[PDB]
Amino acid sequence: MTTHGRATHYSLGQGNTIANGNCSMPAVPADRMYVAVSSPEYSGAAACGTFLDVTGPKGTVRVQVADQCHGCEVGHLDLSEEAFRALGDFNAGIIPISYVTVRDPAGPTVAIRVKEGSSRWWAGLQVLNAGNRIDRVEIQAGRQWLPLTRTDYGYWVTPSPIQDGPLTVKVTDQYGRAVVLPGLRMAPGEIQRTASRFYPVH
Amino acid sequence: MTTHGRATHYSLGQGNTIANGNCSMPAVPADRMYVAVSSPEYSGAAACGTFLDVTGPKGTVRVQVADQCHGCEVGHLDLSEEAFRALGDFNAGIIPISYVTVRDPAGPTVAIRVKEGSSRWWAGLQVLNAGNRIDRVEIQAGRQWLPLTRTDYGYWVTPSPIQDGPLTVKVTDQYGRAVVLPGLRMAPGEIQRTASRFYPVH
Ligand SMILES: OC[C@H]1O[C@@H](O[C@H]2[C@H](O)[C@@H](O)[C@H](O[C@H]3[C@H](O)[C@@H](O)[C@H](O[C@H]4[C@H](O)[C@@H](O)[C@H](O[C@H]5[C@H](O)[C@@H](O)[C@H](O)O[C@@H]5CO)O[C@@H]4CO)O[C@@H]3CO)O[C@@H]2CO)[C@H](O)[C@@H](O)[C@@H]1O
Repeated sequence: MTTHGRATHYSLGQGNTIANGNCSMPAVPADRMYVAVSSPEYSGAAACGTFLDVTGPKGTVRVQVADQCHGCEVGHLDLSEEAFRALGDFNAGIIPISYVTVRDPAGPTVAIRVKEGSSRWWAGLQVLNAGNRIDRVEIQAGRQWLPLTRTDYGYWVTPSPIQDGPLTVKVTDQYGRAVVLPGLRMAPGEIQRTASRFYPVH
Repeated sequence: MTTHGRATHYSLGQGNTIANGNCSMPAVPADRMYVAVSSPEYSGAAACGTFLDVTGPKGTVRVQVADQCHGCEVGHLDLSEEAFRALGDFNAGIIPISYVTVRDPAGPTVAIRVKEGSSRWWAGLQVLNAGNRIDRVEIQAGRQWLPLTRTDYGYWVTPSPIQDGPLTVKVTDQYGRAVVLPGLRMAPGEIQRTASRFYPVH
């Protein structure tokens, strides 16, 4: 459904390679098109990684959900300065908008980043380029799949110690589509590439 | 007073420059002497940075509180492998210990690290080398002091956007001693070492 509301602007700045915004993105988007959303819409970070098509006075742009705006009511987006300028007059401070969450946004293959400080005792995993909301992230333990816990900062974490070796992870999106990612290394901070996608390229 | 209990062992491993343990230390101590403590002893990260003098079968060693052991009861320490080996037989798995928190531990001057991703809209500060528990961290805002919020991960964070310009931060410890740190820079990731100490060197 389309949400009708308003936008203000802010900036994460140029950022870093560790954690940008409440979603802890590996980078600020190169095009600087990102948005912080209300706490309900952030949904305990379940909205992290998703995209919104936002229409304002000047037209329509796409922004990555990057962050949480605690003071934004539902329907109020805190856009990047760049996204704001593309849609309206910067000095207006606030502009009327309408927006939708993009289904299957065009994107690269799924990637995985292990959190700094992770080990066999405790680890966080971040799922990059899923495109849509992720419902479950599980690590193989023999015949079973052990569920990781969704944090409110864009990672999924181990409830209990895991093995001292290669990791197989299954990620299931909100539409029930799953990818299985084998051979993942306990390599904190590194973005590990895969060949896997939730949906074909168009 | 003195706590009597038990120790097990675990490892943070080699570590990184971003966040080590739940206290998010800038580094695993060079001497690998650290400990994860029970949730009540962790006290919402208030124990972060403090030291324990731990007595076991082989003698006494000092460990830095670096981490939280959710599964530990009060009196149960999860020591680094190195600290464990210093106190007892590694393969025993569990050793009897007694311990106390060190008052005014010998150490360097106070340092401040601004969290990666910080800006004027939102920032986190980490206070390093206070030695004892910190009770308050405030940022100067004219004639007022704005209170930062203690997170459970070793930082203190802004409740609201702050002014621009040089930061002046006041840190007050559990004994009511305050240090004032002027000229601090919005420099995410950098350890900013200051001239201040809560107590003289001995
Ligand atoms: O068994 C425990 C286990 O702990 C390990 O240590 C972990 C700890 O478990 C994790 O919880 C902890 O997680 C923190 C991340 O490291 C940290 O980067 C992340 O930072 C967030 C912050 O939480 C969030 O509030 C902040 O929000 C702001 C946005 O950034 C701004 O842009 C916006 O304007 O305002 C919002 C606030 O309104 O975002 C930052 C990220 O950018 O917080 C996580 C905790 O909540 O990490 C520890 C280290 O990995 C320990 O290592 C294990 O040994 C131990 O077993």
